[PDB]
Amino acid sequence: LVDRDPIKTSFEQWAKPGHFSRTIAKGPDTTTWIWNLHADAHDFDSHTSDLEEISRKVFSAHFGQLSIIFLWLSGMYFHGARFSNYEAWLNDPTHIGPSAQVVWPIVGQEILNGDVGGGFRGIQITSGFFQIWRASGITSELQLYCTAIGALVFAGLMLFAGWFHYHKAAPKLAWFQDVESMLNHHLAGLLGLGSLSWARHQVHVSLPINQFLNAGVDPKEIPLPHEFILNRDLLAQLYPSFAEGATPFFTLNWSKYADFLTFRGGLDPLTGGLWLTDIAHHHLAIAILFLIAGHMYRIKDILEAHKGPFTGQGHKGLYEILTTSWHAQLSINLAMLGSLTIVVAQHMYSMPPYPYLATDYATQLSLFTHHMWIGGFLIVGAAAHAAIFMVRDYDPTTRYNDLLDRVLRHRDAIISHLNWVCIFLGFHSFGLYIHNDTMSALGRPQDMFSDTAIQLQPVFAQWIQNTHALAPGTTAPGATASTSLTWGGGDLVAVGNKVALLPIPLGTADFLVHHIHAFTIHVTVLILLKGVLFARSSRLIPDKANLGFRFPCDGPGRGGTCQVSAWDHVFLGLFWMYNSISVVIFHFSWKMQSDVWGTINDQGVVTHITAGNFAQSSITINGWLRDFLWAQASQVIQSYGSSLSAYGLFFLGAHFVWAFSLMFLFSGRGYWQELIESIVWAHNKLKVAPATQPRALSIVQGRAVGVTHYLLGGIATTWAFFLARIIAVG
Amino acid sequence: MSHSVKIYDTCIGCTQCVRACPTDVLEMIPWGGCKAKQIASAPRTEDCVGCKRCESACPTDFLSVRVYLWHETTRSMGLAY
Amino acid sequence: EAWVQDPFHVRPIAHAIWDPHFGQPAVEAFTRGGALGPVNNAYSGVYQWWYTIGLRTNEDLYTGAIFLLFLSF
Amino acid sequence: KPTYQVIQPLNGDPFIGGLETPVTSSPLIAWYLSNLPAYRTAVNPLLRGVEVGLAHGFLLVGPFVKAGPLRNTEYAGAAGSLAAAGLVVILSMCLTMYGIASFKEGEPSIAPALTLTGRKKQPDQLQSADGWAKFTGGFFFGGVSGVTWACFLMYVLDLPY
Amino acid sequence: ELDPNTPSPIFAGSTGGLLRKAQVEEFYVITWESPKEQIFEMPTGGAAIMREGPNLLKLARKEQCLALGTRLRSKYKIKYQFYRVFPSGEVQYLHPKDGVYPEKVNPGRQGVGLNMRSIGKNVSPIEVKFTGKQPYDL
Ligand code: CLA
Ligand code: CLA
Ligand SMILES: CC(=CC=C/C(C)=C/C=C/C=C(C)/C=C/C=C(C)/C=C/C1=C(C)CCCC1(C)C)/C=C/C1=C(C)CCCC1(C)C
Ligand SMILES: CC(=CC=C/C(C)=C/C=C/C=C(C)\C=C\C=C(C)\C=C\C1=C(C)CCCC1(C)C)/C=C/C1=C(C)CCCC1(C)C
Ligand SMILES: CCCCCCCCCCCCO[C@H]1O[C@H](CO)[C@@H](O[C@H]2O[C@H](CO)[C@@H](O)[C@H](O)[C@H]2O)[C@H](O)[C@H]1O
Ligand SMILES: CC1=C(C/C=C(\C)CCC[C@H](C)CCC[C@@H](C)CCCC(C)C)C(=O)c2ccccc2C1=O
Ligand code: SF4
Ligand code: SF4
Repeated sequence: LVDRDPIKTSFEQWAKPGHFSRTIAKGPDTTTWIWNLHADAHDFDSHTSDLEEISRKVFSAHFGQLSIIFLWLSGMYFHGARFSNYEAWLNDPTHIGPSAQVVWPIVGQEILNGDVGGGFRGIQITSGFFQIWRASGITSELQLYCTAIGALVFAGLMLFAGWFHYHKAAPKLAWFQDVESMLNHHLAGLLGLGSLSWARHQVHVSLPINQFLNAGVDPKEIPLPHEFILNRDLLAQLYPSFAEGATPFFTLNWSKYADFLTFRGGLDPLTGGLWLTDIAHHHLAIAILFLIAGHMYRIKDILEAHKGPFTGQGHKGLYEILTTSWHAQLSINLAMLGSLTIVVAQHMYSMPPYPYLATDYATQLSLFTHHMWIGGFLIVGAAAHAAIFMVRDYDPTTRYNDLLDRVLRHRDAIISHLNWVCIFLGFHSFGLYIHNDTMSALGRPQDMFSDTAIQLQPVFAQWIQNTHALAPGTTAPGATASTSLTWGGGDLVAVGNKVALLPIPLGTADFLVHHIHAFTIHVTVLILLKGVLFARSSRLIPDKANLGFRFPCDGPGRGGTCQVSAWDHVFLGLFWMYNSISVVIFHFSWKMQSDVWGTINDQGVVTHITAGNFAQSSITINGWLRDFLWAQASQVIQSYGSSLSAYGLFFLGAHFVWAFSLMFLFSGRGYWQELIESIVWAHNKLKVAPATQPRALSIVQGRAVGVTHYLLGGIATTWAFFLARIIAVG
Repeated sequence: MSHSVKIYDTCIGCTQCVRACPTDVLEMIPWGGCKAKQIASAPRTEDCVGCKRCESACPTDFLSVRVYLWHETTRSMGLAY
Repeated sequence: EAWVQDPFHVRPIAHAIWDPHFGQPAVEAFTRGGALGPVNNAYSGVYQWWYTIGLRTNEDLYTGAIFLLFLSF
Repeated sequence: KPTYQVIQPLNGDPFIGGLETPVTSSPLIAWYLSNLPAYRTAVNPLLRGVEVGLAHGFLLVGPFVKAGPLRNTEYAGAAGSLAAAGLVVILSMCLTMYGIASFKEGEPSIAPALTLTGRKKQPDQLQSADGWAKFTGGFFFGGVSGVTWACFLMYVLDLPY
Repeated sequence: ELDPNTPSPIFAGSTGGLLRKAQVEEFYVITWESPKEQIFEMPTGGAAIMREGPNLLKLARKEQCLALGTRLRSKYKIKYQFYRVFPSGEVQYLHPKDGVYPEKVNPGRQGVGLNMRSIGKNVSPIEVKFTGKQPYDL
């Protein structure tokens, strides 16, 4: 490569078979290299043996995400605008049931478009814009239509910064290979100067423009497009223009106030989205930190420091090569980014941060399972890419005798434990349920594990929940309710359409799911842990870093010698996690509806989507299709001829696509060869085949087309199963 | 057989061709005329495990070996331990 | 000497189910009408062909093994 | 005296594993375990048999007398023996037909002492079948029996709380 | 061990190599030369240094102890050398024997390559029924 280095053509390489390792795509024709090319398209063991560029590509072909997230969002703000329902829904919430998308009545279509609120035909939503959008210290349809192009602005430009890299003759080493400052900046002023800046446009404008919305009006009977300047006169209703204070400090007098904030906790009676009078203070109280914080610091020093006896000598030196990795400083991240997403998935449902959520059931559980599959789909990854480290990244072995060289030292060890951990779980963590069946189908309840037969007695209570909803009497200042209304102590009155959150009780049938999670979270990790650890060398194969972290399987010998590797540990570790998340979901809604979601009327006699059927009856794991799968889902298999129907009508495909994975998952390989020729034969007789040697799937491609399907099958199955049992009663 | 997989070919030359495979294959045993004149299919095979790393490289033009040995020691699978 | 009095679609019988794990709902259907201790009824055909070639009376019947086995040896 | 023994991976050579840390070889533990069949074979297996039979004996009671199949018994034959004078029996020959993976057929008698032992290559086997008998024979009279001063002990019990 | 401490191939700890089945049966061990103090890679996951003595590390099983080559000849040196230790002596003189470097000529030793008939049309399946009198024990 070749034509025509180096100085001597502009003239670009369009035409001359191949590129990508060196008896390359060869003159001689084949098909495999067309899944090659797309696969491993991004990779680095080829492009050049020299760092340099790669970071000069990844900082660019990065970029085109932001730009995209940016072309996206636009078609969503536009969409959440002129394909309206937002104007209509806001004067009229509790009532509406929102839309943004609508068909066009071509062929069968229209059934999909079914009266949604402020008087029009369309398909609903479980993606809570219309609710960030509460915000709009302004309101107006064409307005979102500016926020929208404001979007396409950032894009084209935050997409010509990607021309304005790699393709432009690039920075180099020092620039990233001096790391010295990076987080200094990032966390200080953006992490900070956003949350900060967000403060300024979160009481200025928003607070007031829903301080007097939480009552009535019809917008523009409120919140002009400028109105909120110098005019610090409407800011008059929602506290002083500081009256006599000057830039906080103390020589201040309060005989009757304490600026906005005046801390809440609980839930607006009329809009239980948690209070906003807080929402400024908390973002303000963030940024400060970041504002102070991003002011470290320059690097080793701090890690070149605390060692011990058994501790980590190599702690000290924990990677020069943490300015020289990526694959390392990506995998770390994914575990966090990823593990720091599904921590969202709770603080959300047991502490809504947007006006109208909970009441809105289906428009924040979609959420709590979408956010839930990233705080998992990003974690197995966060392992894969460490395997990608553990195998290759560095040049030679310059890294030596440390925290790692340590961990490995034990390795038939850290994973020796963890194993038994799981079979201890599993036996205490699933056959637990199976008792019930075998003995409730035997039938003698005396002796089940019921929330009432095996000794536990009409209370769960005394633990820590009951010292959370009750803590506004410590060092605690206070503010009516708690922190998250779902806690043991006090209060009820939450909302006047349907319900929201209330205590959420426990014991057993909460006790043991909570434990299956353990064993499920654990054996997931076993296989990724041992997978990434044993990355490069072993006593089944030591000559075992010799290609890459994939490779099909070493060879029929040694007994098995197949799965091994760690593409594949990150192939059977997806396989679990699909459960990890797929059963955690199964958990939340069966709770959140068996109890919580349900509904008030006179004497607020509560009426859950289900009178707690959970009670004695998830404990049986059939109850999990007696009470779940066969109970709910009766909305999926009734769903024909309707408006949503696209779910029932998916739920057969994708409940097919999965049951197509097994064929990709369960089968040989010189098989579809042996077959692909019979074919290739009949082909030649008519004279119709040879050119581009047709070939079967690349052992591990085959596994690639398992898995990926098994998930986009086995998953949207419920994505359908769900939206079909919260739209319509619930 | 007890390690019987045929990788033979016809050149049995071994330069930019094949070497890989834990111990098993101490060949270069030049038969009285076969081009780069080194031939056959193995040496004393009662030593190591069951690869097909054996071809993967340098021709067998027919099959290539794999596991077929059945009678299978332990030293002949990592794990006798 | 029942089901050959007239075989109305109510629950024939194979053999007596006997497991120490059973609850007292030994008494609940599972324990099926005519006979005493619990049982599970012929879903194999046998019961309409040991009958359908005659072979009837409950004093007249109790051969089966007796032959077949003085055979199967 | 040092940083932690004369600092070592194993007894010596670091190419055997064991990675002698604590939880492995702290005089704090390795002595809580060698009147018994840890480092050295005291007397024969004969006697160790019943301290093993018995100790493991009066266990398996509240496990199957307080977690029994229909539990908290009002039958004078439970809060003790009942059945479980079955486990020791289902496993007092779960053993004997493992001492058939021991044969090696002798009769020396050296539970009396001579010259400060070693039993030398004491690792590997070097306990024949006529040893593993007198242990799993100590087991039965340690199992069945160790089940009754469980049972026999009334039960003065501390409770919940 | 220690009262006799004869070492060569530096390491410290590790839950990797050698365990129970390398006494009760066979042993396997590799030996080598080297220039000046250099830090290596290792089978069993770990990593240490060199200088000399015999430079004689002992290894669990012989696929394990030649991989010093599959990298430990991408780090200079003609000479590396692994034998076979028992719990008592010899027969199987492992890298001993005659010449070395699998790809030269002194003798021919074993191998053969053919069976009865060669790769040719064995569309011919399995022949005689296995019967103690016609040359199919090879
Ligand atoms: C910060 C993150 C992010 C980034 C930047 C990367 C980057 C990279 N990964 Mg990676 N990865 C990630 C997260 C990330 N990963 C996560 C979360 C996982 C866990 C699943 C993985 C698991 C993983 C593996 C196993 C591999 C990589 C590899 C790679 C490298 C190959 C890239 C490539 O060719 O695209 C690959 C993408 C394609 C070829 C496109 C096919 C996508 C299909 C499967 C569609 C997905 C289903 C979807 C519903 C279909 C669209 C809808 C349709 C129905 C219409 C590259 C450096 C590969 C490597 O060899 O390292 C050098 C190796 O294959 N990654
Ligand atoms: C893999 C399983 C297998 C099993 C477990 C069964 C089980 C059964 N089959 Mg069956 N079947 C099978 C394979 C099997 N079948 C196959 C492969 C075929 C096709 C050939 C059949 C065709 C078949 C038919 C047509 C029928 C059954 C029936 C039955 C049921 C009758 C009980 C019985 O078979 O007693 C078996 C009885 C005997 C073995 C003894 C009788 C044999 C006589 C014919 C022996 C004659 C020898 C005699 C002494 C010679 C006399 C000489 C001299 C005196 C002149 C029973 C459920 C019957 C049914 O419908 O029930 C409702 C009947 O319909 N089966
Ligand atoms: C330039 C600026 C700024 C700013 C500000 C800023 C700079 C802000 C920012 C912020 C940021 C933020 C606020 C962020 C956001 C983010 C987001 C929103 C995201 C989200 C998400 C998630 C959660 C994950 C993923 C997905 C998504 C994306 C959805 C300024 C500057 C200046 C100067 C120099 C001069 C004077 C004035 C001033 C002012 C001083
Ligand atoms: C038969 C068919 C189809 C089927 C189909 C089926 C039967 C199924 C399918 C499925 C698919 C899918 C399924 C895809 C997708 C998707 C999506 C869009 C997804 C999404 C999501 C996400 C976002 C993530 C996860 C979850 C979910 C899944 C929701 C067709 C056929 C044909 C013919 C005749 C011939 C011609 C061609 C055609 C015309 C073609
Ligand atoms: C579901 C299983 C029952 C187990 C938990 C029951 C323990 C607590 C009793 C009921 C709990 C629900 O709390 C509910 O009580 C009352 C229903 O009686 C309702 O009572 C409400 O209606 C009336 C209108 O002014 C007044 O009696 C009260 O001022 C008011 O709070 C409330 O809307 C709610 O606070
Ligand atoms: C079914 C199956 C196959 C056979 C699957 C094949 C051959 C799928 C590839 C089919 C291609 C995608 C069809 C492509 C042809 C069209 C793209 C050409 C026409 C262009 C369009 C206009 C139609 C494997 O190769 C395989 C390999 C390893 C493990 C398991 C399996 C496995 O289970
Ligand atoms: S075909 Fe293989 S090993 Fe056989 S003769 Fe050639 S390279 Fe030698
Ligand atoms: S192919 Fe066979 S003989 Fe050759 S190296 Fe592999 S295992 Fe050994």
